[PDB]
Order: sequence, then C-alpha cells, then structure tokens
Amino acid sequence: YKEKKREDIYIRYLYKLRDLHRDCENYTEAAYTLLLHAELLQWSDKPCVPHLLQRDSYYVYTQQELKEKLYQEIISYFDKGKMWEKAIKLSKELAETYESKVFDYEGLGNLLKKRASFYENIIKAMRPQPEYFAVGYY
Amino acid sequence: YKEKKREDIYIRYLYKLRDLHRDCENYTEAAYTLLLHAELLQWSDKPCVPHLLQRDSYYVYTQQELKEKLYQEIISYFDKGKMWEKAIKLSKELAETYESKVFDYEGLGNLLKKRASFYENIIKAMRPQPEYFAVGYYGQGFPSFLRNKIFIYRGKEYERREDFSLRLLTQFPNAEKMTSTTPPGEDIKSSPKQYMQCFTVKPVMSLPPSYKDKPVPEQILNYYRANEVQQFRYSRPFRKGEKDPDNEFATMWIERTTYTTAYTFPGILKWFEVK
Amino acid sequence: MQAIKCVVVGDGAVAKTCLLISYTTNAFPGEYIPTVFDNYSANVMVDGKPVNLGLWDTAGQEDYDRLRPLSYPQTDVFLICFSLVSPASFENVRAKWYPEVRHHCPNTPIILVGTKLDLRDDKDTIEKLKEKKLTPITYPQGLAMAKEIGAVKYLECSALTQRGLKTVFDEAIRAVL
Repeated sequence: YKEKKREDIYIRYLYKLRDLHRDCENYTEAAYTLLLHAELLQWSDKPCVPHLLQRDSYYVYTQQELKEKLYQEIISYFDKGKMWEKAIKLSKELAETYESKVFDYEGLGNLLKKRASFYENIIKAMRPQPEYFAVGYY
Repeated sequence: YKEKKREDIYIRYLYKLRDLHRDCENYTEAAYTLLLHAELLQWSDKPCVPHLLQRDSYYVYTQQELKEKLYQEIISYFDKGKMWEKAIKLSKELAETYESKVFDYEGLGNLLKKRASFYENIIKAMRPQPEYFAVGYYGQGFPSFLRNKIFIYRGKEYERREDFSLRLLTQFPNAEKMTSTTPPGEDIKSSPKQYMQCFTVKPVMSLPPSYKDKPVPEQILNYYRANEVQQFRYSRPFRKGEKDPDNEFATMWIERTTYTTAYTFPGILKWFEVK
Repeated sequence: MQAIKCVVVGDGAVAKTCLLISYTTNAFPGEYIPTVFDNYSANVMVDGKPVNLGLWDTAGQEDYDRLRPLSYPQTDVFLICFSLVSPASFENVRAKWYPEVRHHCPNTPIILVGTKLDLRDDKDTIEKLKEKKLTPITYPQGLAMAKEIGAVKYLECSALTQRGLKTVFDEAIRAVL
C-alpha cells in the first residue's frame, strides 16, 4: 500500500499490526508501528484529511491533539518496553510542543516527571542483551 | 573595578553585595549578582585562574564544578525568589551540561523534578505586581551621583505612593516634597537643600518573544506585566482649549513621559537611574 | 484573597469621583486623569493580606433614588460623603442622604467623611461663604452628626492634598476587618 500510496488502508493494516504486536506484548514493535502512524501527522492545527481520522473515535481531533495522544501512548509503550532512550527522545519534542504551541504547563510537569523516571531507570538498573541469529532460508 | 578590569577584587565585592542582599532577603537581586559571578565561569574543565577560586572553600574546583554549584544556588534563590521563569531558563542549560558533559543522570532527575515544580508554580498560583515609582533627586547637597538625578524604583508589591515616599524620606534628611511633579527646578539644579519628588509610573509592556499571536494563557503575560521591563511611562494631564462647564474632554492633552533606564527590572538593584 | 463592596454617595457639587479616581490612580495631587465611566475598583492591602476593592460611584441627584438602592444589598460598608464647605450639603445629608441611607441599610458599618479639608480654612472661601451667608462648618458639629449616627468612624480629607485620604480608606477597609 505504501508503494501504492493509498494511505488510509495503509493506516488500517498498520493498526492491525499494532493489535497483533500488543497480543504478542512486543511493546517495542507496537510502539514503532504506532510511531509510523504518528509520523504522518504534523504539529499543525487543521485536521487536513479524515483519512487519519480513524475508526477508534471519530470527532474533530486536530492533528495536534491526535499526535499528542499517539505520542503519549508510544511513551507508555517504550516505558513498559524498557527502551527509555527513545522514550526520552520523543519526550523532548513532546515537551517542546506543550511549551511552545499549547502552553499547558501541567503536561510539561507530568512529562518531565516521566523523563526523570526514565533517566533514573537508565542509570540505576540493567537490562539483558538479546542474542542475534542469522537465518538462511533455502 | 570592572572599568579597571581587576577581576578578583570585583568578585570580592560582588560576594559582599550577595551577603547584603541575603541580609535584605532580596533573593532575586542576590541571585542576579551571584549570576554575574557565575557568568565569568565557563563549562570548560581546566580551572584557568585561582582568582575565581575564592575564599569560601579552596581546593581544585574545576570551573565546571564551581559553575554547577553556583547554578544550583541561583536556582534555589529564584525558587524562593518566586521568579520561576529565569529558574527554568537556567535549569535548561544546567540539564544540558549534566547530560552532555558529566552524564550524571541523577542530577538530571533532580533538576527535572525541580523544573516540573517550577512549571506547576507558574501555572497554578498567582503573584502580586510591584508598583514602580520615579524618583527625581534635585539640589546640590545630594551626593555626586544623586544631585540632579532621576531614578526608577521597583517598589514593593503594594506600595501606596506616600508609603514609599515616607520610606525615602527615612533615607534622607531635608525631607521636603516638591509639587511641580513633572518639571525640574532650574534654581534647584544648582541650589543646596536637596529637593526630591516621587510618583508612580506605568510599567510599559515588554515584548515576550515568539508570543505575539499565540493564544497563550494570561499567567505568562501577567508575569511580563511587571518583570523584565525597561520602559516606563507617565501620563500628563493638561487643559488645552475652552473650559466649558459640562465638558472636560475638549481640553485633555496627555504629555506622557516615557522613561528608559540602562538596565531591566528586576536587577541587582531595586532601583536604577533613568537613562 | 478577597474583595469588598463599598458604595459612595453625595451631592454632585463636590466631585467625590475626583477623590476616588485620584486614590485609585495613585497619581500626583491635582493630577488625576478623569475617565468616562463610574464605579471604580482597586486592589490594596491594609493589614495581613491584600484585598480587592470596588467603589460604587453613585450619582447623587434625587432622581436616581430608584436605581441607587438596588446596588445597596450585600454591601460590606458604605461611605457617606459631603463637602465640609457646603452647608447645603449638610442640609441634604442630615435631611435626605443620611436618613434614606439608614432606611435602606439599617445594618452596615458607616463612616462619615469630609471634603475640601483645605477649603475649610481657605480664607477667601470662608469670606465668600460669609458674604453668601453660608458657614464654613468646622469639625465639632461634624463630630456631633457622627455621634448622631454613631458611625464606626468620621474623617475629614481633601483631594488637592490627599491628606488622611489613605487613612480614610484604610479605616474604611478595616471597618469590616
């Protein structure tokens, strides 16, 4: 579909895959897919197409607001995905958006609370490394 | 000393002033002075001169570390100084330094905790505005930097004009108040018997950058109403035309007086000479 | 943080509005800028905490007696006003202003306030009143009227000098407090 550029159905199966990955609890991969969804959005205000307006809930959802919701979800995923570097990375732009576009400082406070928790998690504990294998199909 | 550029003694009296301001609990001004001290430092590692190595405690103190300590102190000052915008501003570079030069993420966490507290403080509560008065010193008995001079004073949050006038008289013998509030007295541009005059002036709105059209909440603006200001105006009533009985708006002509001082309130001093 | 209701009335020949606006403006004496609208407000601390304030600038001529009392309800204090140099104002207040005020709100801390405190001792004004057979009435009979009402205070001030004017309003605020 991306080759065919028909974006809406692309989003549909993207969400399908997000469902799948959550079923597998592959938090990281679900986060990545949902990010590819979020990547289409912008920090603008006008909702340009209802294509991005999906079936989950249907009302105004300015691109700004939906992008916020997606970023919050992805942050949560990475948090339980134990991958806090990307979490902090995204938190940075999210805080940027709060403080320069919507000016809701409560969101700033909660987000920074979470970012501090992330830094603590990075520094304090440790995480196992996944082994990587090569598979040759013939 | 800054003119003479002899930096070490400059720092010494800078710290003297910091002591003074803390005695006055003028947290903001103490923070500013201590900042001027900190401004000399850099985020480098090598302690370049022991001049900055002051008498408080004397050992290695890489410029990086001392700058960190100063920034922490200034952050605390602003916090109790109830001026959280500068607090957040400095917190930003401090976090930058932690994460890009020393990589102590615990410091990141504590600093961000404090920054969140700052944002909460900005958004939730409110803060009174300090009234601003103009002080015109005249005469000859005034000190050299006071004779025929005009200053602007960052009064308290609720200084009724005559209260501040009383305080100023407490500062001085020859406590007589002029009544031609606008113009100076040429005789008193040379006469002894120091003459003064005081009155409230309007804090002209600042220019919050990148804020000109966004539908920002009021709180940041109300903060900008009084703080980070350099322009001050005073309206001048005047009758110009016929004084017809039922009407006065046929004669009102305001000769506003805009005042610019070299520095921006708030500053190291609760007052400043008009420039 | 809180606010206080406070009405002010009086004959239109004294320009109480000048006093009120000068106080709220914190301007130089005799240097107030008169606006076009009434019912001024301010935000002052008198003791302990700052309070918001609202001054009901009420027109004083007889006709608006239908609209003025509708603002009286739930007014924390009212400030009755006159001109120290106007015996006619005394007639009006002891005869009309004071009685109807006590009628509408028999339950309110009240302070009587003088005006043109300088003009009470203005020799030219005094001689004009004598040649016009009016009396530059002095304090003690004003005190007598205050006792007649037993107002929580009675004060005398002026606009060109603002003397006691701050004392006037601090007493007014602390009347509730």
